[PDB]
Amino acid sequence: SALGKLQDVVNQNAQALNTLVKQLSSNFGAISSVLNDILSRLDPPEAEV
Amino acid sequence: DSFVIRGDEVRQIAPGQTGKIADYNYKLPDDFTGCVIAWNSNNLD
Repeated sequence: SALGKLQDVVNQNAQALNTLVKQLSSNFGAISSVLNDILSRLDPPEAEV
Repeated sequence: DSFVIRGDEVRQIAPGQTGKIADYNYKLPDDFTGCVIAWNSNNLD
């Protein structure tokens, strides 16, 4: 850990991208996170919400 | 638009609703429909 600051920069960027990708799995208050599934099993007027 | 339908079909004719009349007979668009006016016409029949 001699190169602490540079490794910290790399880790911070990896952390940001990783959490950004993790947000996709989050439900966000809808019936399901995966978008094809929410499209498939509801009518378009209801699925829109 | 003028047509004659039964009381249940009156419920059926709404935007985004699904029913035998709604699926095939008559479909409302997924957009505002101005108004829907329904009254029984048994005396006229």
